[PDB]
Amino acid sequence: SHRKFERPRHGSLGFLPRKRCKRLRGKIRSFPKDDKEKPPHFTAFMGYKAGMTHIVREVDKPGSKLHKKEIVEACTIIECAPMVVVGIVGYRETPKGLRILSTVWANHVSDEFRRRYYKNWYKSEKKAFTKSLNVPEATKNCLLKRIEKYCTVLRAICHTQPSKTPLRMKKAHIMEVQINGGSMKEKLEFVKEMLEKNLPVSTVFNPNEMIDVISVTKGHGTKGVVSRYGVKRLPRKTHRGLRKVACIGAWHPARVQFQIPRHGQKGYFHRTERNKKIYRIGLKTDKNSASTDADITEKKITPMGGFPHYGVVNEDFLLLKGCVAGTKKRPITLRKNIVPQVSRDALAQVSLKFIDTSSKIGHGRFQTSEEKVKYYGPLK
Amino acid sequence: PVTKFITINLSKLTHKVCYKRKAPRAIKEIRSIAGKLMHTKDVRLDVKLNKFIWSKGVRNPPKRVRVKLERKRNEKMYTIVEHVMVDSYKGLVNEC
RNA sequence: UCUGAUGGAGGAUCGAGUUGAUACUGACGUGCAAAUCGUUCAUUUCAAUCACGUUUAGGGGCGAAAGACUAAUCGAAAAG
RNA sequence: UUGUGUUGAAGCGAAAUACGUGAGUUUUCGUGGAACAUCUCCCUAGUGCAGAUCUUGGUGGAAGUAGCAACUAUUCAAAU
RNA sequence: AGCGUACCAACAACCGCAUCAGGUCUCCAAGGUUAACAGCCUCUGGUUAAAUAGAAAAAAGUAGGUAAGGGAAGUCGGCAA
RNA sequence: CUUUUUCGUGAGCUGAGCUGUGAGCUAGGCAAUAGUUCUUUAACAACAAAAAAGAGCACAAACUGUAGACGACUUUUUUGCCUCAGGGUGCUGUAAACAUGAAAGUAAACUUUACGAUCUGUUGAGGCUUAUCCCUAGUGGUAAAGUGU
Repeated sequence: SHRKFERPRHGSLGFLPRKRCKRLRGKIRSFPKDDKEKPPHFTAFMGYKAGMTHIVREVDKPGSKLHKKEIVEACTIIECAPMVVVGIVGYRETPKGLRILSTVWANHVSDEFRRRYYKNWYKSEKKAFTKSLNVPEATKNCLLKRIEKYCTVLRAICHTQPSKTPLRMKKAHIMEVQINGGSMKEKLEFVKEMLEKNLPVSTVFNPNEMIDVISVTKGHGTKGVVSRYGVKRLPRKTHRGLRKVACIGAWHPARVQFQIPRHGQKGYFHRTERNKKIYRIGLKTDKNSASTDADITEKKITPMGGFPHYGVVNEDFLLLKGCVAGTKKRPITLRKNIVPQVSRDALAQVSLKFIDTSSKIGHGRFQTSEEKVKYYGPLK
Repeated sequence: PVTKFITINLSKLTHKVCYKRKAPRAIKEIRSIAGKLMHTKDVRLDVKLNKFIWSKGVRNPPKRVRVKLERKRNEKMYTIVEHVMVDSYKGLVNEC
């Protein structure tokens, strides 16, 4: 018979199967739709989760209970060392999907990039990419001309530089960033120009821009149904334990449906979360990257004592409003919005007054070690 | 055939262990560390070192122990591990 | 009559042990166990508890009475 | 009645250009090591099994699985 | 005079089909705290043994702890705590 | 097969000559035979032997913990990593020792000496701080080289 009381199902069937992700790196399922009118531009970037802090910003929402008051918001720090463009991939449309016409490479690739092709780089003689890079310039131009003639989707292969981060990993994460913009000719020229140089975050993203974040959630091994799906605990009197689903299906159909929550892997899931706003693109060069006009102190983004479980952010970074899936050190793919947003949140010009740099270990009271030593005075 | 003086931080080795297994775990880790460092399978711990590790009962072994490893010739190679009584542990690094 | 002591009665009280077994309708339920384990609970000067000896034997015994018990067998034991 | 056996009987394993419609019969090779038929006709019976939660014995998949969980706790060195 | 006199008495020597967490009568009874032969710790005596060990340590189970604000709204029932 | 020859393509040679190849022209003589059929052994692809010519990784191990029941997964293996130490950052809350130091008071000598919970100074001290915190070409170390192709 029917349920006595109706309540919505536990969890979303749109994130099935809740299995471990195939890879650690976040993978773009689909790039933003190409607009021919816009000039050629990159559409994605990769960084690493460093940690979280909180900022103070003045609200400019008329008719809101906050409005002219200053509020505190949590933010995520993603260290974004400049990416390196090393390749070009041409895609053409077929009834079977997108087909690679060819990928051409730059004249030189770094050992960091080459390490990604090796499971044991230390004991190998590192012969990868050693003789295919001497291809003639005429053949390169032939392949590029054929790409221009027959391809409709252009992607640039670019890789991270983990040596610029505190990561123990040395092999670079390499991905394809789709070039969206003008004609095929303009796209090819745009990528050819920076076929070998660094790609900083600032050329891909602007401040106060909404982006999507693609990453892999924090792993938790196999978890019970209570934690994995949020089902209600059975009463204390339950004979064979209470942390489970009581009825896993009616008599008929004489099977267990795939919609029934069960114990299994929780976390380490691929997730694409939309509409994270860039609050600040902090440059590596300037020493006041964490300073504001209302603070005028000289301090960088890294909290005193370092970012817990990550290290020190010594490179370009961006301050994302809110939270982002993954652990510290996790590679995080930043993607441009699939369609540009015209909402007031997306277009708002953020004016942040204070960026916290107190110790994230324990309850830090000071923003800088200099302030700490000044407050305490001389010791033994 | 060499002699080494090392400090072992037993706190981080017994950090995840039950109350009832802290001292035996410390002893097992000392044996494993000495074997790995000296590349010998025959590791003999001094009874005085055992006494020092167990001096505070099974609950809490010392956080750090300063120890002397010695390779001796009589498969053939083996190593003695001996306690080194020290007033303090600060500034004490690995020695050979 | 009232007050303070003294005194030490009671099928009096709490409570270990003993003797039991209220609840978790806990564990176990291919058990440690053909009735156990844990916590909780009842009981302790009396109709109290225990041992050995001795009496009562099957349409019989014995029963502060549940058709209870009478050698894992009881609305008629067990053996042939 | 009239036959086969140490120049290898019964039994058993695999078989056969074999016979029969079929129950079966008959042969070959191997093993075996001492008995065996009689279809010439007849007499006799404790005479024919897939089952009976059949009887006795042996053996499986389950399965290298459940499990080897009370009683706080072991460690170093030596001897045999 | 004759008979018994070893040993166990359960913790594996008894009865429970067993080297079974069960059952099975009696005597002796230290110190501290304390009302106390209670509980907890200790001296003499005994033991460090239990049908296994090592590692890892998630789900789930079982035996416990602790939980903001509310305080029986839970449940047949304040069962359990 | 020989003879007379014409037109198109490949090797080498200098738009061009020669050889070969395919088709053709004139003339000649030269073969088939297995007893009546038993699939008309005729295709494609592969393989083996013999001749002639051109032509590296992964696992394991140690480490890691962005992972984990076990597998699996993320890493590093000599500007790395592990280790200890120093520093940073925190947590706790002022260590041990000493003090004609204090201390409610007490007793014991011819004004000092003993007992004293506790308190004070040295002392924001001492202890701990990655094992899944941060920094350091700081110390010491970084091991046998096994398995598959």
